[PDB]
Parts: sequence; C-alpha cells; structure tokens
Amino acid sequence: SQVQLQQSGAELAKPGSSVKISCKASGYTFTSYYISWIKQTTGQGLKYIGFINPGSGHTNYNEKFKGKATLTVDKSSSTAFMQLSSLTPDDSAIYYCARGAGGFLRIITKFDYWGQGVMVTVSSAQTTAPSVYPLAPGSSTVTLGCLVKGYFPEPVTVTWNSGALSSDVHTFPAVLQSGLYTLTSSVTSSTWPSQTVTCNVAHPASSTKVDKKVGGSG
Amino acid sequence: DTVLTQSPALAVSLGQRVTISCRASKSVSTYIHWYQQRSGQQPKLLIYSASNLESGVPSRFSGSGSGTDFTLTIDPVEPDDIANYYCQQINELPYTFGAGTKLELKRADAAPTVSIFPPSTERLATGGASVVCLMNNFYPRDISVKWKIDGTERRDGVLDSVTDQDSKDSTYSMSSTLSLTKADYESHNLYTCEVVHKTSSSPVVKSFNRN
Amino acid sequence: EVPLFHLFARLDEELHGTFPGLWLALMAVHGAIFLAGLVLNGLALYVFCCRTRAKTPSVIYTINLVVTDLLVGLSLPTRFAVYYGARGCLRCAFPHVLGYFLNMHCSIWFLTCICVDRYLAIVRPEGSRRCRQPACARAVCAFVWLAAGAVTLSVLGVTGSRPCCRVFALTVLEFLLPLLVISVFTGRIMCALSRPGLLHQGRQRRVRAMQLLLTVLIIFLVCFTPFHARQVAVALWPDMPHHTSLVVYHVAVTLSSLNSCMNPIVYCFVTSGFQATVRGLFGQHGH
Repeated sequence: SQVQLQQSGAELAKPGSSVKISCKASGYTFTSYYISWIKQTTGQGLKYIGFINPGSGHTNYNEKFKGKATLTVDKSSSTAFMQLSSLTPDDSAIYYCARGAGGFLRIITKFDYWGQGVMVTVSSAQTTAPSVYPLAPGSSTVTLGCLVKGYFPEPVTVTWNSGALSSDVHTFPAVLQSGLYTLTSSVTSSTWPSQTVTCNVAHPASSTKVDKKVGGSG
Repeated sequence: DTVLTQSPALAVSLGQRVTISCRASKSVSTYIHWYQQRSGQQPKLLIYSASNLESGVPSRFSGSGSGTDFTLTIDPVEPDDIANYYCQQINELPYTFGAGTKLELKRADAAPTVSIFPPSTERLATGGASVVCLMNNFYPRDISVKWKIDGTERRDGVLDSVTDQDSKDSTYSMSSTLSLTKADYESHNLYTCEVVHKTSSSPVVKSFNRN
Repeated sequence: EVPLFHLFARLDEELHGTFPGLWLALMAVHGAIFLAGLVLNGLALYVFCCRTRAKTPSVIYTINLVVTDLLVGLSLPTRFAVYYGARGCLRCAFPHVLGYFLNMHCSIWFLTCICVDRYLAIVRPEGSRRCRQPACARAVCAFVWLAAGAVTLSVLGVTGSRPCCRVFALTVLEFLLPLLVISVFTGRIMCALSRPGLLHQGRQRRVRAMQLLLTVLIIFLVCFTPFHARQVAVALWPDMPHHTSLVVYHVAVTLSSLNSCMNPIVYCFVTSGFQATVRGLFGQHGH
C-alpha cells in the first residue's frame, strides 16, 4: 500500500499530568526514515518539537521542548511514541508526526508525509452540559439566534429547525473563559414570528440534546 | 536560530497570478519547504528544497529563490488553493516555521448586518448578564467593534469571535459579547455597540435603551 | 542500557545534524586519508611480501602492521557507506567500529613489537635462544591478534550489550603501557649514548634506534593521545559540555584514522628496499 502515518484520537488531559501520543507507520520500512514531531497552536504558527531515528534510536529535541517531550520507538509494531510531561494549559495544541527522509548534505532533506494530527487539550475543568440561552430582539429578514454558554469539552453542534433552515447559518468560533466554552449562532428568517424556530443543540460528550424556542416579544 | 517572516495575508482572485514571500534571518541555501494547510487538514508538502515540485501536486505551483528571500508562485488559482501556506527551513536543527499566509477570495465590499440582541429574561434569574452584537456578510476583515456606554469608553471582559471565509458567498461574520453582572446591568439604561468598517466612512450606530 | 555500539552511530548522526560543515570536512579528510593509506599500504604490502626475502621478525611485525593498516583503511569509507546506504541499521555499523578497535590495538602493539625487536638487536644479542626464530614472531603476531579480539569482546560485549564506559582499565593497559615501554627503551638508548666509550658503527646503530623510537613516540603522542584524553575527561569531568565532547570525540577519531596514513614512516626504518621501489615507481611515473 501507499505510505501512511496513522495517529490516535484527540486527548483531553489534566494540568500537571502526562500524556502519550502514538504515530503508527505503515507501507514502508519503518527503520529507514526519521520520525519528527511538530506542534501547532491556533494563535501561533507551527513549532518543531523534535525527531527520532527508529533504527539507531538517536533523538534530537528543540531547546524549548527539551525536558517536556520524550520520543520513543517500538520497532516490532513499527510505532513512534511522544510523551508530554508536566502538562500546562500552554500545551493545548495539535501535534503532527512527519516522515522525514534521510539526506546527504543535511541529516533530513525531505518531509514527505504527515499524520492526521492529534489535538491535546489541557484543562482542569470536567465535562459540563451546555446551558443554551435563546434571545430575540423585541426588514422582514430579522436575525435570530441563541447563546450557548458554559460547556466542556470543545466539540458541540448547533442545528437550526432540525435542519429545515439552512439560509445564513453562522456558527461562530467558540472562546474559552474561566475554563469553559461559550458559543453563539445566528440565522435570518423572514417568517418570524409567524413560523416558530427552534435552537437544536447536541453535546456529544455530554450526550445532551436540547431544543429551545426563541419566543420573545412580538 | 533562524527566524522566518512571511508576507501578510492578501486577497486573491480566480485566475490571477499570486505569490507568497518568505524572508529568512540568516542564510539558508536551498532548504525551504512550502506546505499547504487547508481547513482542518494536515499540511501537504508542495515544494521541497525551494524549487522542486512534490510528486503528486499539480504543476500550477512553482517555488523559487535562494539565500535569504524565497517565493512561491501559484498561477492560476482555484478554490482548492484557498488555504494556509507555511515555509520551513531545515538547515539548522531548530527547524523554524513561518507565521503563515491566509489566501482568500475577493469580491464586493459588503456592509455588515449589525444587530443588538437583548439579554434574555431568565439571564437575570441565573445571576448574570451577557449582551451581544452580531454582524455578518461583510468585506473586509479589519472590522472595529466597541461598546458605547452612556458616552464613556468601556472595555472589560468583552469577547470577540470571527468566523472563517464563507463557502458560498465568501464573506466574514463577527460576534461581540459583553459579560456584565445583573446588578451593573440593571443599574444602567443606555447600551450601544459602535461598529466602524471600511464599507462606509460614517460609522454604523445600533443602540439599546429599553426595547 | 544504551551500549557503546549504539552510541557510535548515535554520535555519527548527532555530529551530522548539529555540525554539517564539520561533518563534511571530516568526510573529506577521511577520504583523502583513505586514498593515501590505500596507496602507501598497498605499496608496502607488495614490497614486504613479493620483494623482500630475508623474513626477519621485524618484517613479520611490519607485514602484520600493513595488514592492520589496510583493514583500517578499508573500514574508513565503510563507515560512510553504511551511514548513507543503510542508515538506521546499527547492526551493520559493526565493521567500522571493529576498524576503530583494530587501529587502537594492533597498530599500537605492532609498533611496540617493532621497537622491542629493534632494541633487542642493538644492545643485547642473546644468540637467538628465545627471540628471533620467525615462528616466535608468528606466534607473537597471533597472540596480538587474539588480544585485539579479546579487547573488542571485553569492551563491546558478547552481543554488544555492555553499558557505561569502563575505560580506566583500558587506557592504562592499552595506551600508557606501550608508551611507558617505548619511553623507557628510548631513555635507555639515550643513557647509553650519553656515556662515552662507543665505537662509530655502534653509535650509528644506537642513533638509528633513537630515530625509530622517537618517530613511533611522535605517532603515539599525535594520533592516539586525543582519543584517550577524551576518554579520561569524559569520566573525570562529566560536567563538560556536550557539544565540546562531540567535537573532541570526532576530531580524536579523525586523528586515530590519520594514524593509518602516518604509519609508513616506520617502513623506511624497517627495510632499505621501500625507498628503492618508491624511487622506481617515481621514475615509472615520470617516464
């Protein structure tokens, strides 16, 4: 088969703890190519953590990440492992494994394939159900939406009229405050208030499905 | 440790030539990789050693330059190229990535659809207050929003969210929320969000006194 | 726990990463050293095998020396060939490590044996009761090769699984002891030469032994001192910075390989035909 670098799922950790993320290589001789681990935060750009030769076991680390990340290799199952120690909310980021080909002039001259990325979220808060807050003002096309406040973890979906309404559906990016997330959505309906609209939300981790009518004056 | 500074994000149009400039700090001979980070995807290597195409990428990409300044040329463009682009040097061991450039479509400079939304009735019952101003379908990205409070300047705990590029109309959306305690909300009467955009010299006013 | 066999390839990759220019310069130096050692040792092997007839014990020791030098020269580009064509594979990095051990042991002890034979043929002619007798020289060479194998097995291990360094007992029985032997022999020669009462050809033989012993001493102090100095300092001074340790180790390995190119000065003292065939080759090249 073609070269692939599969990775584990998203990991939610606790501050001060340790996590281990695995990158499984397939489709090529594992010991012949370096495996490099690279960071990416949302605010900043990509940051290179280190690399490891699976064959000889030689590892190199970035100066900032030395003593925080540790790279190991299991050659029997052909899998690289990266361990984060003493986790802090700084380290909430997406980590990638890259298959670096060996070179002549430099140690690595190519970075062919990358893993799909593992999202590591460091937060002391536990999972909490959202508390949706419908709100309406009190032209024919009037904006409508609800406020989703105080949920954890990050992934959650908002649906408008159980999918019946799909005109100008704006799910804004969620921000973090006091260790909890808040969400806002908007929609324009010219049939308001003759046709009622519902605020369908669904938290997958909390297994909560809430439908709320906006109501309001008028 | 080399520092790589990329060009600021610029608007692109369908079919016209575009270029992305990556400037290094020290000398990197030919060791710049040019990737492409799409929306929610891993980076895909387009250019290696600053000049050679990757086996699989279309020939519309072309890297060039050596020494300090490097360029990546895309011609023509299609909606599959609207993504991030990162330059990475592999000369010295602390591999440094660039900040990244956001390519995006250009169209007519639409005005924002700004809207006061009142805090809900049961917001006060739970012991809190959150007022929001929502605007959407506007161009350009640099939109200024601020909270006008009884003729006084006011910033504390104001959270702003900006969406990505719209798929069907290529616009932007923005929400601004002010989190205030219910006592301070009920003590005050007049509420406004002042919104200033490139679409008009005259700022757009949208206030809130009681209804 | 990370034996030395792993550590050699790890140091190779680490120098290639951190210092690419120094790594390429050391590659060029190793290539030039391999070329010069190959041509010089091939000429020496041809002269000492197919030309000379009087198989003195010095000739036997020198033949073993050129065999060791040829093996180290052949192992010199094997390191880079394994590092590039078979990177990651560290089991196949054994031949150049064995070349390092051969250069450290066999060259040192065969130079010591040549010096010992030269000394014993100058001051104390014993009548060849125990010395001379080329079977004895063959047995001594075989014992030296067995000692090299035993030293390699004791340092690396049966399967290359010996951790730490354990280097204090090696540099005394491997570098300090031959240095002490050669130093006391050249001191005895100098003391005999200083005392008057020596006839002219005896004085000529003594001073020729002085040149041979001093040349071997210079080779010992140039091509092998940095390696053992680094080995001592990596144990007495673990505070020493890592980049300095890596650079000093690679420079010491380069000089230990330079021993192969610098050895053939001894062959001028061993026999008189070496410069004769050198002149013949020069005349053939000129015309």
